[PDB]
Amino acid sequence: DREVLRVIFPTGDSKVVLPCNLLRMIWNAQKIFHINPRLPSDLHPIKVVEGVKELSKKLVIVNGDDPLSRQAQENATLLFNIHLRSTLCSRRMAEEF
Amino acid sequence: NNELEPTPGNTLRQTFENQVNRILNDARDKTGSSAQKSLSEYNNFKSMVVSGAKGSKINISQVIAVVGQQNVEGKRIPFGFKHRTLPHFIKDDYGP
Amino acid sequence: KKSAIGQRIVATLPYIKQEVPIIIVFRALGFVSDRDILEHIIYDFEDPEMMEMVKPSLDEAFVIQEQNVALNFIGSRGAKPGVTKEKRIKYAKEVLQKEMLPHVGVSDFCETKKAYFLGYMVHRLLLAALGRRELDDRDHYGNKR
Amino acid sequence: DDEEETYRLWKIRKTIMQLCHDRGYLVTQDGLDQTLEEFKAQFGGKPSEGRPRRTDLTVLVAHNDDPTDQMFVFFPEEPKVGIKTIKVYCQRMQEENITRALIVVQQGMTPSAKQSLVDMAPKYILEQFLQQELLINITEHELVPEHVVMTKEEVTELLARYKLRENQLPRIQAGDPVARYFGIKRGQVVKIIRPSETAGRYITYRLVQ
Amino acid sequence: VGIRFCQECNNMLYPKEDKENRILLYACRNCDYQQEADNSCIYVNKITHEVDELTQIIADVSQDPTLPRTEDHPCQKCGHKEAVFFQSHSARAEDAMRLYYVCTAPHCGHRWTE
Amino acid sequence: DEAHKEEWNLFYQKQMQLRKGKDPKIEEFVPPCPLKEASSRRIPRLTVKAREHCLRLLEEALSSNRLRAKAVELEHETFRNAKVANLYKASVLKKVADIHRASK
Amino acid sequence: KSMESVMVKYDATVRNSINQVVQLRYGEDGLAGESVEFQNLATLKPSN
Amino acid sequence: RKLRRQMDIIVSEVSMIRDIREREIRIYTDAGRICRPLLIVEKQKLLLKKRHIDQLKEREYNNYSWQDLVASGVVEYIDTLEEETVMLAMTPDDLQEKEVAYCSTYTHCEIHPSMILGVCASIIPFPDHNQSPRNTYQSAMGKQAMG
Amino acid sequence: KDILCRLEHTTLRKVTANTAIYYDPNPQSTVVAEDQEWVNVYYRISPWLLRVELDRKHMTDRKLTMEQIAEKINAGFGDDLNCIFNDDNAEKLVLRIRIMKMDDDVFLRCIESNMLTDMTLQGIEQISKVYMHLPQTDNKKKIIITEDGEFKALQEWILETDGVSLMRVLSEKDVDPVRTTSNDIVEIFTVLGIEAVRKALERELYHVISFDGSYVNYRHLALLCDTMTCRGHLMAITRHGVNRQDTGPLMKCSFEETVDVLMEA
DNA sequence: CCGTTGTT
DNA sequence: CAACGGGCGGAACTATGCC
RNA sequence: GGCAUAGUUC
Ligand SMILES: [Zn+2]
Ligand SMILES: [Zn+2]
Repeated sequence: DREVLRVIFPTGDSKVVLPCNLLRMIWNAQKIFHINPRLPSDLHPIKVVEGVKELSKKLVIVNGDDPLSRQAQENATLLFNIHLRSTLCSRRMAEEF
Repeated sequence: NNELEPTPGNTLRQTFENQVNRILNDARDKTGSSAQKSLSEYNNFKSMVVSGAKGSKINISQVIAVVGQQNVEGKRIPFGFKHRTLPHFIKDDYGP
Repeated sequence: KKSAIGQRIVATLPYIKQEVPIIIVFRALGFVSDRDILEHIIYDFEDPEMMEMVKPSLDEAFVIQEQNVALNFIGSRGAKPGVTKEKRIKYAKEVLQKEMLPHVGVSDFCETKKAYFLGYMVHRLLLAALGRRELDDRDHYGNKR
Repeated sequence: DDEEETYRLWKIRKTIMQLCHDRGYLVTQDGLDQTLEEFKAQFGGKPSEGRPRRTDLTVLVAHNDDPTDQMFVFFPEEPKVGIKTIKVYCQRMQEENITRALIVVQQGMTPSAKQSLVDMAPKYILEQFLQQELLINITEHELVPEHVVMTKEEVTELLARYKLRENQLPRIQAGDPVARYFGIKRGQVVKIIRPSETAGRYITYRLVQ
Repeated sequence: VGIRFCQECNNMLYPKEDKENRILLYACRNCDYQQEADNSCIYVNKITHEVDELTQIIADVSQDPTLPRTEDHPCQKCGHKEAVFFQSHSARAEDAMRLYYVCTAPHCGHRWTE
Repeated sequence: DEAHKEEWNLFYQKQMQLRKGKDPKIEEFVPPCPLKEASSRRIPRLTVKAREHCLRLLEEALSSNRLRAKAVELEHETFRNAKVANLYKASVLKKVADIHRASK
Repeated sequence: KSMESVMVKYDATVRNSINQVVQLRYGEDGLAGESVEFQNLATLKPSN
Repeated sequence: RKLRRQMDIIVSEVSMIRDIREREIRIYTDAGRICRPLLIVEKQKLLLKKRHIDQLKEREYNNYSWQDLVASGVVEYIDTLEEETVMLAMTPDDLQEKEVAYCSTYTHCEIHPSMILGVCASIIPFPDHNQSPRNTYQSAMGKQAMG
Repeated sequence: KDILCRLEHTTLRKVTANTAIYYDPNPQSTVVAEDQEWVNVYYRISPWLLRVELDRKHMTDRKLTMEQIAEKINAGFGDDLNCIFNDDNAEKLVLRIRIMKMDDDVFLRCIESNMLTDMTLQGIEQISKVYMHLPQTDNKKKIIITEDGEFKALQEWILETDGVSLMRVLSEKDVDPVRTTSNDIVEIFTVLGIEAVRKALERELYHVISFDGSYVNYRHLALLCDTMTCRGHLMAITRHGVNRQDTGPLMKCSFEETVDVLMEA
């Protein structure tokens, strides 16, 4: 995904416009569930990976199951899925959030 | 004294005008910065500019320090009369 | 031929169908010699650039040489072109005596001054073309009433 | 100059090699990538009174799906190609049993020759390319997104999937530069693949009409 | 260069070729008046044309009340101190802002440019 | 400019036709002379007369700079590089004059 | 006047009054303008 | 100019222009030229004197007025294209005086520089502390006030 | 600077100093005393002359050569002219032209006039003036990816001309055929197709909108560009483009042509 | 100012 | 290359002359 | 009743 991003965005511009504000959602989750950042957590990184993979299937823009429709949906949600994976990376979840 | 050398891509008139306008813009901006940094913590212009309500630092500069250069069609004021701006100036006067 | 000629001077007289070369009008006024026409136009003959500028205008005088034929050429292009020739020539003389530069004069003997004023117009045009005087601006308030 | 003429011939040859590679014909890597010195050595570094005389540079190549379907790339030596030159080329194609051919022109072709090229369209297919139009590859320009020619099976599947009649697709003229580069006739559909700022990729379709 | 006129009809003299003596003749189209010229050059065209205005500057500009005056540039001829000055004051002068000077002493009219 | 240009070209061609000596009789090339390619017709209206004419200039330039072999190499390199006679002359002149400035 | 009749169809495609496709997905992604925000990708710029 | 100032042969309305560089003298008796009065500066001193000022300030019961000021050759009418051959001074007692020499050949002087404003813009107080669009807007809104 | 010279149009008037037409039948006894030595060394024909003088500053600024000028003249006029030229050694650079109804003086004035306004010594036609300045923006600079994966911005000279001829500039040697671009939409169309014209139109609209610092969502830009370039040819938003659409007459009648459209239908 | 149609 | 024809902001409020 | 012209507000 990093290589795909570097092809899509030469001249290195990170700023982009996408529908869900993942960082603010994470901040809201932390404050809602009274997460203490100084303690070890109970989140399994495999659970993180599986949850992201299952979530990406429910964000459907092009509905279908033909190869043409699947290609259309992948093209329609490529950038947002790249952003989603980058944010919900397991190491970032374990260290930062 | 013809000692001015033209800048590449520009005419002699163009380079002279560029230097003059640059000097005057530097003067106006420096006086504006002085006027800004000499304000007070109770000043109402600062109150209405810092909070973003209405006004700007250029307006404060024009009120306090210097109104600045006046331009017509992007150039300095032209020679309406024969080689002079007004009947109160000598001919061929390029001063500020 | 156009590339060698360069610039030519023409005059748009009122109540005439299209343009006329200036030497034709000067001849129609009654001046035949190029020396006399250049006396009326170029005041100081020690100006070779002005002389060269006016030379292509005089090269249109290779054909026309007399007042009668010049008047015929001028009057050929009236508001209603005539079926005869004497009426056309009379119309040409009438236009050059009544509608060209009325402020100089309208009497019978006004040609000697109309020629000088037309020469002044041509001279000022040459000065403008040579870059010796600034072109006028319509927004100057000395040029308004 | 001789150096400039060699350079122009080499650039035209390289662009035509790239064109044939894109059109699916079988051009090898060494033919695709020739240095200027290699071309000078192989076919004359002196054009004027030299071995390369806008002839012997003609290219015959066979399509990757059918060695029987082959294409010519002819180099007329005349600044204005004429009716008799077109007839000579068509005779050579007929005798070699070749259907399609390209023709790179020095300056231009007379309208009579162009119409005599159009007339034999079902019998033979010939295209005119100017010398200036091939010094560069328009496909490599960054403003030009990738184009893919779609088969009739892929068109039919696309139309059925979206329930579209061919009137309802965007169009592209048969005189388009890229359309001429790919050699596309009316009724074929091209596919455009380009990156997007809001999605990351976007596939469009154009109908040649 | 200049224009020369016939003495009979007073018309412009065009150049005509004498294909016998290999000589240049100026002849008019009205009469048969011939001449031999000394310039030997039909046409001259200079495209630089950076004419020095000292030929075209009149000495009468010294009476202009609207012109600046200086006393640090004495006249070369009569040694008069005060001297009016101005720029090219003409179009087709590129962009040169060189100054020009005219002596203000009556009947001197010295017009130089340092 | 096209219509005026075409008319100018046609005019130029017609004036040139009208300014010909009426029969363009195609005289043959000139035979030799130590020079290389002396049978060449490669430059229109250049001659073996001109080749010999230039040889003098090379020999005298070399002789004062200080041989007929080096003269023929200078000539032949110039003869290959050349395509028009006035240019062939121009090259010969330029070498002799500027090398004279180094012989000085 | 140029774009007065361009609409989003229930097919999710963008078509004019003659049902000619303009975009297969509106805005090339299919989302509405008033619901998107500025964000940073955070994996493009960092070195290896 | 002497004849026009004496008001003997040439009316005060006539304008005379000398184009020094181009050697032309132009005299206009036309109707429609627009002109404004200016004071006359002879060497460096105004021709207007305290005697004129006193005779003016005794204007009642003295039949001395603007016409008698004009007839004395003190003021003059200058139209637009005669203003191109004149050197003006904005204020007498400030620009005629000895300074670092800018111009020592003044030919006229302004009566008061605030007479460049029209009827509706002569009611704005401190117009030189304002912004030009604001002065224009007030010139517009002065014709709508109710009195 | 070499490419700057290659890409800027220049006729003979840009470099000539002065010209004149003489009458000199004698090859040896030349009216002008300056050319004597080399004209004698050089030496049917016509007795008239066309002597021109080339300005040294402009001659040496463009890195031009008198041999190059002579060969260009030969290419332009063929061998029906004669040309003899001095060299830069002398302070006066001289070119002398002679011909190898139809009178000589009027023909020489047409030769001079054509040779001064039609010669095209160098450059590309219709390209008037070409600038050359370092970029100062991150979109006009070349940005690469190093071997360690970062983005590094490089400053390289970029040119900015006046007048457009895109194909020749692209075909020029030592010119990048990928990033070179113009701002004439019709030229981009006729050179690169319809997709390129769409992308370029979007970039031009983005530039004009964002010059003011303002922001407009990309969807609206994309929609306008797709609407303009949907049918394969450029569709100006005028009566022409609006009525070119195969829509109903009632939509066209309400826009810049009512009665004419209704009566045609 | 610039899209049609004529004339050449 | 020349001539011809259509196209040119949005609302709102007073008054006066004339058919 | 309608046509035209002028002025003014945003
Ligand atoms: Zn005579
Ligand atoms: Zn003196």
